[PDB]
Amino acid sequence: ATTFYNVFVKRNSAFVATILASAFVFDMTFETAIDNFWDRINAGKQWKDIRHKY
Amino acid sequence: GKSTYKIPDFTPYLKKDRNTDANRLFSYFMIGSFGMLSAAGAKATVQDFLSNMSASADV
Amino acid sequence: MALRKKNSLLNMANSYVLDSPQPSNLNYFWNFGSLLALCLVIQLATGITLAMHYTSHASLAFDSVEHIMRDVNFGWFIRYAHANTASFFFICIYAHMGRNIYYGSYKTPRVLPWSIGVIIFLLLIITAFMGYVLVFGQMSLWGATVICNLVSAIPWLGEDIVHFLWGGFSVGNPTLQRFFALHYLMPFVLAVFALLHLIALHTAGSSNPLGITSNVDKLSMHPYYSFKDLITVFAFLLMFTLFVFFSPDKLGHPDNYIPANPMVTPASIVPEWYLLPFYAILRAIPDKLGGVIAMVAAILILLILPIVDRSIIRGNAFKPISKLLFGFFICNFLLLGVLGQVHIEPPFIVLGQICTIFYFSYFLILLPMVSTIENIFFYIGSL
Amino acid sequence: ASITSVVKTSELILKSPLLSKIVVPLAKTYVKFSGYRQLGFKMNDLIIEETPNMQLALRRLPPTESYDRVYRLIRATQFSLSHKLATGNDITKPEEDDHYLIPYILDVEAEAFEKDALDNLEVV
Amino acid sequence: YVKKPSYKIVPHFLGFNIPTVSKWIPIFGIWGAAAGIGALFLIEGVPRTRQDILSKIPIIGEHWIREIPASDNPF
Amino acid sequence: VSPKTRTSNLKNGLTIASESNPLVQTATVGVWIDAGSRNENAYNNGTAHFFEHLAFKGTDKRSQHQLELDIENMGGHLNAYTSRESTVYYAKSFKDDVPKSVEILADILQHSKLAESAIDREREVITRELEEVNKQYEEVVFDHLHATAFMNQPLGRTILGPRENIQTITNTELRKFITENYTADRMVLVGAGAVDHDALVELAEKYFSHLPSSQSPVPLGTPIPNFVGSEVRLRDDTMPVAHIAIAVEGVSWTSEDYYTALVAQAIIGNYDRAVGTSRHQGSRLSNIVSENNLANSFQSFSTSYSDTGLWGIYLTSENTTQIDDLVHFTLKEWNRLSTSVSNLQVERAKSQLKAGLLLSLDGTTYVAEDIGRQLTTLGRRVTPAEVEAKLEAVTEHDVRAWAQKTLYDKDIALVGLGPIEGLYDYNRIRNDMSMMRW
Ligand code: HEM
Ligand code: HEM
Ligand SMILES: CCCCCCCCCCCCO[C@@H]1O[C@H](CO)[C@@H](O[C@H]2O[C@H](CO)[C@@H](O)[C@H](O)[C@H]2O)[C@H](O)[C@H]1O
Ligand SMILES: CCCCCCCCCCCCO[C@@H]1O[C@H](CO)[C@@H](O[C@H]2O[C@H](CO)[C@@H](O)[C@H](O)[C@H]2O)[C@H](O)[C@H]1O
Ligand SMILES: CCCCCCCCCCC1=C(C)C(=O)C(OC)=C(OC)C1=O
Repeated sequence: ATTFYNVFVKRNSAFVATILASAFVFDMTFETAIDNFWDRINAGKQWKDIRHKY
Repeated sequence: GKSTYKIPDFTPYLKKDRNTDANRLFSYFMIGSFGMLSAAGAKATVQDFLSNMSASADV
Repeated sequence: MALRKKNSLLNMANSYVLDSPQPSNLNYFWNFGSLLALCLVIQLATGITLAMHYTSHASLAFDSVEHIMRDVNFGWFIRYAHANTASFFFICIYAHMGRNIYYGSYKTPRVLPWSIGVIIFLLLIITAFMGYVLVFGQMSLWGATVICNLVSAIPWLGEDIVHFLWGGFSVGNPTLQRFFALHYLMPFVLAVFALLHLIALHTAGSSNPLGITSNVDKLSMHPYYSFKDLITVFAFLLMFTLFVFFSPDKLGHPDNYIPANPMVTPASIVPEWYLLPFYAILRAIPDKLGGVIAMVAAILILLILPIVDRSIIRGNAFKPISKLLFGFFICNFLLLGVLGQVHIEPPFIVLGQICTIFYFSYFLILLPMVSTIENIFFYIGSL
Repeated sequence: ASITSVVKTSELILKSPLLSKIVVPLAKTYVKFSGYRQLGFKMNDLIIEETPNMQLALRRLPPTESYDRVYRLIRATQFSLSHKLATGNDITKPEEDDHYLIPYILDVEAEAFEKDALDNLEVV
Repeated sequence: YVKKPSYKIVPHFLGFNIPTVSKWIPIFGIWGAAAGIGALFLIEGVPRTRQDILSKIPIIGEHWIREIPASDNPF
Repeated sequence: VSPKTRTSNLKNGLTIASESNPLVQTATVGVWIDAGSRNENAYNNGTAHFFEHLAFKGTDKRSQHQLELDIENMGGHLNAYTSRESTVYYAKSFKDDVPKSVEILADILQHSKLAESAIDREREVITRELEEVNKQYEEVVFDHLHATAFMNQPLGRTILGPRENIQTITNTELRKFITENYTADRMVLVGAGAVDHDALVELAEKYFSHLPSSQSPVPLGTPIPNFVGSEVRLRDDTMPVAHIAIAVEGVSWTSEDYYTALVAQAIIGNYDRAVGTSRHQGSRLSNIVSENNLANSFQSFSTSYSDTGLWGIYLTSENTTQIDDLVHFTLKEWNRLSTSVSNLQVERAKSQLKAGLLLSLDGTTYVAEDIGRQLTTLGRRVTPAEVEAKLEAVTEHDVRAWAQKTLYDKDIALVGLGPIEGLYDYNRIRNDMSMMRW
């Protein structure tokens, strides 16, 4: 907790760097997660689901 | 009521672990998460919005 | 207490235009600031009016400008007023900047109004560039093409940025419609920065031609400078009248009366006269990216005048050598302007390079040397 | 540039016989052509004052010197706005062009520059 | 007996000296990283960024290698 | 090189510590006790200070008047003070009047009457003291500062105690307090000036030999305080000067960071517009404050207790529209202890302190106070050679590391008194404890 604070939080330069890197990771992972979820709730309905017929 | 050295009761609000790094770190985790979603939200907003200026489908 | 002082809104106006304490000895070169405000007001009134009759779509743009000239009541006036005032705006802005450089207006404590001023000048260039494209004649199109292609020189992302700016793969309808929207906006941004540089100035007040403090002897802005500003307003309106009514096309290019044709390239693609010195500086550097950097640097180098001027005295009124160097710098800037519109031919190629070196060496070598030596001459000379 | 710098460099030149022989006549002509004396100024009246150091030096002027400087500034401002030159006794004669301010600013700057040096001292 | 205090003046410029600046060198480093991460993140959507930078990162880089099937592409 | 501090014990556990100075003709003998207000609970808070009054109110032998006369006849004076962790009773006299003074001190400590009539008389005197400290603004500020920093803890209590207790303190509870606390293993007999150690040890064996020993003798200076970031505002628009104290939790006497905290404190230092030299001081904060007229004075402090401390600054200012600037610039100078300090500031502060810790001891009372303080807090007198070594060991890395765990982004205790309208709310003050640029 001290260690974590000292490395990532104490210096604002490090805090902002950590926040931005997390935002990058979140953005990429959230994209992928929503894509999969959206495809499961709308299964068999989307073009990608019928495309194989044509 | 009269003496100003008798501090009012703050026991309903005081945390026991108020001076610990864990205590501070928690609040910075909240601030940091909020900054993280604001950064990710701003990035998405800017990217999607400015893309209007790239060649439209008809071009 | 007087209402003009008591009421906070009135008091802001009062502090700028009525009770504002001014030096008692401003000469006629202090009148370009109000002429620039006049140009800005004319451009807003005429520009908003043209926008009521102009169509930004590339199929209709050029014809909407002909409709303005031919069918709209006083459309010819509004159009020529707008077109000529764009040139007058640059004459006034060069005069205003020249005044500022000669009288040391960039020195402490006026670094901030000067630095904001440099940005106002860049905004004016962008505003005027975009407005010129809107006609969609041959110079409009080909000028947009070559100027926007300079962005391709930005390494790695340059080509991508150009396609992004154009909204396509060449200058066309998407580019014209975006330039209309930005051309409408940019003058409002410019007016905000014009206001910011004045507010920044108000902490020191105006400088004056002697370069000394005026805190000893102040005059109200009104009525003294109000009525002095009227003289130059009427002088300006006479010049405006001679162009707009008697010679409305003298400052323009005939090719801009030919509709844009992506196939046919005009004989010579030159910028509007007021951009010509910067174009000469760009041509001087053989490298594409080099040339763009030089062209931008030629404007941004104004930001270092507060540093490179080493003088203990503000302004050139009493500095004979600085006055001679200023004379050469100004004439060189006009030569660069002329060389911006000659053909890329001998011997103008080398001359353009020499003039470009002189332009930069003023800031980097000559002014620091001359200002140092004059410091020593004032001290030894008056012992 | 600081008055200190200007004064030091000038003293290097005035020391060198060769240098003074060639610089002093130039400097005197420069000053004559400069023409500030024709508005009744002294050289020191022209030094930029909107600086902390110069505001401090001006506050340290003796009252008499201070009142006379104010008058020269006002009188020069009147000649400027009228587009006239001084005549007669209003012209600054070379013997009246005294460096009344230089000693005060050199003291102000001496302290300011010593303070900067001592802010960077390293115990050995 | 000590006759004089023992000190020197360190070189300085605009109120900066080397001892002080050296303490901030690492901070400039992290701010540079923050600016780098931020910049790259802002242009992550730009196709050239993906093609030239992001897709080349080992393991992770396949996130940015995405093809539209020719059957689904009007252009 | 100062003469050696000699130290002996008696059988009961009373320490005798002496430092002779054959250049002076006076001597300060006294008793330093490792006990004070902090040893009270909430019900008898004020007892220790109450006793200090009664100590001079008559003993089993000498009455109040006889006591007065005995001291008058000695020629010197007696003095006493009670703090939170320490009680002192000393007697300044002539060289050869030392046996009288030891005897009087032994009498007032061991054999005091505490007569109900005198309890009742002082009960009014002390009640009047409650309404006259009000004038001593520095003390008002520091008492509120302890109250809030150590909210509802023993260190947070005042020395005087509440009005309610003053009305209910009995001779029984007074006797109980001094019987529990004034024990031989908690006491040090100190002599400085023209005292012989061997003479003083004999006088201790004569007068303080029948002192109670405590059941569980802990070492001298043996104590958990939980600092509360908090603020007290005592706005008074009618006062012309604002008094402000800001403190973080500091270091105890025996902390490993004790010297590091003193060096840090010396980097900020003190300032007083009334002193001629203060406009020229090397401290950055001093320069900012003097150039801008932000304050009449500031005083950095690093107060230690047995198990905690407060480290901070006390400011006074008439510039009531720039209190914000004053506080802003002060906390930005603290920030620099974490971000910017180098060998330049650290070595300068060490130089200043190496002398300062020795300079302070310039009279017999100061020497005795130093022996007494060190013996009751550390269990030994630390020699100047050891102190010089501990200071020399403090590096720039030590100061930065200390400030980063103690100051940087930490909660403060803040007290404002007087025209403090311009003192911003807690958050804006506490936000100055870090720099966003770092
Ligand atoms: C739309 C453009 C502008 C407008 C309307 C404008 C207007 C004004 C006005 C009214 C003043 C006060 C009166 C005067 O000295 O003339 C002024 C002063 C000034 N302007 Fe501008 N200005 C403009 C552009 C610029 C530019 C481009 C610069 C610098 C590159 C600049 C730098 C200054 C400076 C330094 C002053 C103070 C000069 C002094 O009094 O000593 N301005 N401006
Ligand atoms: C600083 C202010 C301005 C400058 C320097 C400026 C400059 C220009 C220029 C150089 C042109 C080319 C003129 C031609 O040759 O026909 C133009 C056209 C135009 N401007 Fe502006 N302009 C300004 C403000 C505005 C504003 C506020 C509007 C509001 C919409 C506007 C609307 C137009 C329109 C619609 C055209 C095209 C019609 C035409 O060519 O006349 N302008 N402008
Ligand atoms: C200072 C800021 C830096 C410059 C800002 C950069 C401006 C433009 C950046 C990218 C804009 C286009 O970037 C592109 O964005 C769109 C979303 O917006 C993404 O497109 C993705 O989502 C959209 C809808 O959200 C879907 O229709 C699409 O099928 C999917 O691929 C692309 O994957 C990305 O390549
Ligand atoms: C030039 C266009 C005309 C419109 C005026 C521009 C609008 C924006 C102006 C407001 C910006 C704030 O501008 C600021 O206002 C206050 C009061 O108004 C001025 O304050 C000044 O005047 C008032 C009385 O007149 C005095 O109390 C004060 O001592 C003096 O400094 C500032 O000198 C000016 O910098
Ligand atoms: C929209 C922002 C435009 C800013 C300019 C509007 C003000 C009109 C010019 C008036 C003026 C000002 C303020 C001024 O300060 C000044 O004194 C140096 C002048 O005359 C010599 C002026 O003419």
